[PDB]
Amino acid sequence: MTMYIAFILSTIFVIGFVGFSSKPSPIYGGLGLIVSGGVGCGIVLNFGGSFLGLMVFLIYLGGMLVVFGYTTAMATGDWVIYDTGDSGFFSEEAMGIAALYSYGTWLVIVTGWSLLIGVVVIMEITRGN
Amino acid sequence: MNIMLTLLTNVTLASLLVLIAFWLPQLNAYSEKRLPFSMKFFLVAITFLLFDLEIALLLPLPWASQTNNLKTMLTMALFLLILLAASLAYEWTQKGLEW
Amino acid sequence: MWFEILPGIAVMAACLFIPGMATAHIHKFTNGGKEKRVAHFSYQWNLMERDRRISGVNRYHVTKGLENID
Amino acid sequence: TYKFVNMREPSMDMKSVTDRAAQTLLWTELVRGLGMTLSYLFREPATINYPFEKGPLSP
Amino acid sequence: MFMINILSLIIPILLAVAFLTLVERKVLGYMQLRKGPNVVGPYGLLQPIADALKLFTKEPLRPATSSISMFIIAPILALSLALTMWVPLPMPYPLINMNLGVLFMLAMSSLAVYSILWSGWASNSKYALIGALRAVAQTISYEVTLAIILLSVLLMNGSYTLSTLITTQEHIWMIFTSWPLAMMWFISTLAETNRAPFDLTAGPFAMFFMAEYANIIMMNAFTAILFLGASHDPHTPELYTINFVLKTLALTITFLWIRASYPRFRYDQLMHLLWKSFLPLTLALCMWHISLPIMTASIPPQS
Amino acid sequence: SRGEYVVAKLDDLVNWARRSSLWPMTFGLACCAVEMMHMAAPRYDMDRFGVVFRASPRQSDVMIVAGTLTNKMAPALRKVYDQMPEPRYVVSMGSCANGGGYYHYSYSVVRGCDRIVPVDIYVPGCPPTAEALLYGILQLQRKIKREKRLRIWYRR
Amino acid sequence: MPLVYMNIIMAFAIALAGLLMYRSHLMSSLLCLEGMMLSLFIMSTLIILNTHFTLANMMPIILLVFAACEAALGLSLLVMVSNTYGTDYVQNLNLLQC
Amino acid sequence: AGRIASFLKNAWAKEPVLVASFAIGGLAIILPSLSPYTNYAIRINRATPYNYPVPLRDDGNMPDVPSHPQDPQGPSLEWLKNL
Amino acid sequence: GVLRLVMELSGEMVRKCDPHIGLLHRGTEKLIEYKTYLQALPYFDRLDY
Ligand SMILES: CCCCCCCCCCCCCCCCC[C@@H](O)O[C@H](CO[C@H](O)CCCCCCCCCCCCCCC)COP(=O)(O)OCC[N+](C)(C)C
Ligand SMILES: CCCCCCCCCCCCCCCCC[C@@H](O)O[C@H](CO[C@H](O)CCCCCCCCCCCCCCC)COP(=O)(O)OCC[N+](C)(C)C
Ligand SMILES: CCCCCCCC/C=C\CCCCCCCC(=O)O[C@H](COC(=O)CCCCCCC/C=C/CCCCCCCC)COP(=O)(O)OCCN
Ligand SMILES: CCCCCCCC/C=C\CCCCCCCC(=O)O[C@H](COC(=O)CCCCCCC/C=C/CCCCCCCC)COP(=O)(O)OCCN
Ligand code: SF4
Repeated sequence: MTMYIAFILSTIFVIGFVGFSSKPSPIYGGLGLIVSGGVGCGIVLNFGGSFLGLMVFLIYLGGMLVVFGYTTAMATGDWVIYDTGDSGFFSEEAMGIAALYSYGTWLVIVTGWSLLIGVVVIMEITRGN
Repeated sequence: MNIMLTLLTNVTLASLLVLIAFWLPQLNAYSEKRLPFSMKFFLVAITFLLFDLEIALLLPLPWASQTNNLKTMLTMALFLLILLAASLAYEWTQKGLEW
Repeated sequence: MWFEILPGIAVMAACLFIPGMATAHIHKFTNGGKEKRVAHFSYQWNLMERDRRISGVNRYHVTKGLENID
Repeated sequence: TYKFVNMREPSMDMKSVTDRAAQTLLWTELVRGLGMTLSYLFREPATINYPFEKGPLSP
Repeated sequence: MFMINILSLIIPILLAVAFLTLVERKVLGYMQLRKGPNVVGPYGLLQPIADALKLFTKEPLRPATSSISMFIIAPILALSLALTMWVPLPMPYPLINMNLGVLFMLAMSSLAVYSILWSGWASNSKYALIGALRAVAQTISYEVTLAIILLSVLLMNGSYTLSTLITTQEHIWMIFTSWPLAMMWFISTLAETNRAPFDLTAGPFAMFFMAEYANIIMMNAFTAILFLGASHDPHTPELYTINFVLKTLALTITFLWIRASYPRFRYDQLMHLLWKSFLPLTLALCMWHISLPIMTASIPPQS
Repeated sequence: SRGEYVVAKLDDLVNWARRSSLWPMTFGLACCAVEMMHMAAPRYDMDRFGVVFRASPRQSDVMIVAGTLTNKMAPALRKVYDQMPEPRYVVSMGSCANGGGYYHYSYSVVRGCDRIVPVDIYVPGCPPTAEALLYGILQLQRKIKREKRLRIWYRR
Repeated sequence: MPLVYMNIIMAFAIALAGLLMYRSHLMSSLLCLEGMMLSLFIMSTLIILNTHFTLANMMPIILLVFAACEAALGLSLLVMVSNTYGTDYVQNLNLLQC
Repeated sequence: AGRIASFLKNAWAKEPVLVASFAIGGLAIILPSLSPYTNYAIRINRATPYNYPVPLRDDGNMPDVPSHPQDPQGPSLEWLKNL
Repeated sequence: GVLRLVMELSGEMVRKCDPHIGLLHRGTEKLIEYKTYLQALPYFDRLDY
């Protein structure tokens, strides 16, 4: 038992949150948030959420924090609550995520409409005049 | 475990080699002698973020092909791609892709 | 001539050869002369665990045949 | 006398339009330039082995 | 013996990228009716060694006003990501076997822009900042279509597992199934690494340089695995290794050829290229590759 | 003893490394730049000696002054020279750069580039042939081979 | 409710407090909001994976997408404010008052 | 009809990429509803056993339920083999 | 050759472009007046080289 690896990752997560919550030099706050996001991705991956952790690490880190840094640059106890059996010959997380197209028709519709409306809203706001 | 060790080895080797590169020529003695904020780049970044979100929506497709409800998933995936194309077309026709 | 570029390409080829061959050799060496067992999907992981518990030496690749069924 | 260098009229028949579309979509001229460079690689270079070989001169 | 495997993966990549610089000057020189380096070493073979020695001995020009932190962090991240990209790949067997290997590579490539951003910001110059912003915008723009093309291609594979690509291409290459996607993927890998016609932009410089060439070779390996699948025999993986390495070498020589053959784009021209020619075709082909396995009843097995 | 042997061998290694890869930046002021480019032509192929074509001033090892240096231009040349990493050399190419040349008695011409920067090699001619400039580069390589930095540091 | 959930809730509370402080730099406000949504993502993902509730594996993706869209909207608003005043300082938004 | 033909011929020139994109997208939308193999794909997805088939308690009133896997009763996969 | 180019840019577009010359002004025309015609001939080789 690696001295509660989940606990250590959680403390690193909280320390990073205190680090960028002081709000020093927004580029440094963004660096702290990047470290915190990496630690959270590590927590999720070590828990067993491979695809969701990879979604964090790809989408969040590489798109949203990258755009944040781009805009800034323009300016000036565990192991016990776990399961017992196996999953079959597949991962339940992947099946539940893929059920979005067979079960979550309503969710897909509303999310796509929201994304299109967001594109339109960004255009209208950034017109200026 | 193995992935952690591999990442640690990569980081350690990179750090060691960069530091020796930065310190080997530091031992010998030598002389030792704005505003614009272009709006188009921000629009490019925001468009990238939105398209990345829609791609993230498109990512579970390889597993969605085994659902026994093939018609519904095909309709929903085509709907998502059609709205992606519609977003691209709207930003094209509103002079949002010009320089 | 153009074949004077070949020595550098050959050096590159050997350098790129090393990783795959080394990995395959290490996999055969550390897995009892066979391919490393792959475990996705959590069922063949259970197969590997049962093999390890059956071997008696705490190694999954030590295969127990029909001779061990008495 | 004088010549025209860029005074051509592209043909607007269906076959010519399809040929130009195929050129646009399949990058034929880019491949042709690649072939020119590839062919030009397989010919002897003009380099001399200075200082063991010297450039020609005159009295 | 895992550390031995890690080292035998890392060191040969650096040697390969060290000798890739010598092969680039030779191929270009011979395409220009001249020779490459053929004096330092029997056939320029010591040229890479000489360059490395000179670079590690030359004075580093620290700006004396820049932020040292990001200045030192950027090459570390660049080289670490460049070396990490190699681990997932199966040649035929991966050092680390990942279920979502392709997704992992996509995430690493997404991170790769932070080195550019931090180097541009810490340079303490407005013009360098403009160049860094321009490069970052180009990189994210092209990684969009990289991701879309990659998922469209994987729709015929059945999963994100990289080893399954060998099984998928057991009888026929993926190049014949979808060549237009391969064309756009190759051009996008050109644009990702800032290679001509998209090259619009001592120690740390050496580190950054090594990272770029390692990324080039890794892109070539990923492309060769994805689109030109070699046959793998379980009782003799050396054949697969040889075929894969030969295909990667051919693709890298193809980048050098393309560099020697063409002029370069303008920035607005490459943005227009992507956003108005690659993205619509990529979306149409993504729809087509979603529909095709259902139409032909050829859905891949794994789920 | 071994103390001088090790520093001598390391000095030879460093000199070989430094002279086997010379990265020049060229001030193409005037028609001597034409012969400079002809030395990069396929016939002479400066690249085959390890001398790259048009290196950046930030990672350049030797400055080649090829053309007339005017009074209006001298501050920029000095500024570029100052921004070079320490192991740097200067090659003066052509009569104009060597001593002012055919414009020596002019009100707007610097009478030799050595009024502004120190010079290691003087290449004579108007213009020197690309082969003459190659000879000058090889002479600079031999001069770099001749130097001894670790020996001096050891005997001091 | 074990200690990992408490740590993530503490991270959320710290991010909320940092948002509500406003030393300056509205960009830091957006950063605090994104830290809050990241904490929400992590803790909801842990809850969903622990209980083997298969069908909510969708929900973290939806949350991430919507929150990133909100982030883009906030970034656009910040850019407009900065173009109006030349800086993203909080105290420059004092034209409207109670 | 002439206007549409003229528009298509004018779009095929100076805009081939958009014409190809729209053609491919429209074909991808339309063809799946006309192909007869989509039902084959659905049936193949039906025949992939991910779960254990739990047996039923026999009460003498299930002639359609086989008692052994080799029994002729039950669904067949000869059609899949012939494919 | 060598050129100093001072320009005003609005975003990507070039608003104004003002070239600064004289970095290779050797005073050839004044030097020619102190030579004979044959002596002044070689300056024209160096004019447009
Ligand atoms: C009734 C009033 C209609 C007019 C008012 C409309 C109000 C706004 C429009 C949004 C409402 C649209 C209704 C869709 C509800 C989703 C559920 C329904 O469609 O059934 C689904 C069937 O899916 C349909 O194919 C969805 C087709 C509709 C989507 C295509 C176009 C959507 C456009 C709607 C507006 C969005 C923006 C505008 C775009 C132009 C379920 O599939 P099924 O397999 O049985 O069950 C799944 C559960 N399993 C897995 C256990 C079996
Ligand atoms: C694995 C650990 C690495 C640690 C760091 C070391 C880096 C790698 C070591 C390899 C370096 C390669 C050295 C080889 C240089 C010899 C080149 C030889 O061909 O040059 C000849 C010999 O020149 C010199 O005499 C050779 C000096 C090299 C030094 C000798 C051995 C040094 C090894 C000491 C290593 C200890 C390192 C300890 C600190 C890390 C003459 O050529 P040159 O005159 O140019 O060109 C004339 C052109 N012509 C012929 C056409 C007319
Ligand atoms: C019934 C079944 C039908 C199924 C559908 C299949 C139909 C497919 C038919 C068409 C597909 C072709 C698409 C392939 C990619 C097309 C992209 C394209 O055409 O864009 C070009 C641009 O493309 C380029 O020029 C990129 C070249 C950049 C230089 C790089 C050199 C590349 C050449 C070397 C060959 C590359 C080899 C690729 C294969 C790699 C193998 C892994 C348009 O630009 P413009 O000419 O300026 O016009 C638009 C403005 N009016
Ligand atoms: C019904 C299917 C829907 C889904 C498929 C589409 C998937 C992806 C395609 C959509 C991407 C977004 C499209 C954006 C549209 C932009 C329109 C536009 O503004 O373009 C015009 C130019 O192009 C136009 O004229 C507008 C569209 C022209 C018509 C395009 C084709 C229309 C239909 C052709 C195919 C019909 C069906 C195919 C049958 C073929 C037989 C098999 C302006 O271009 P500029 O950048 O300003 O350059 C001009 C300066 N030189
Ligand atoms: S040195 Fe001679 S050849 Fe060179 S620019 Fe001056 S006059 Fe011309």
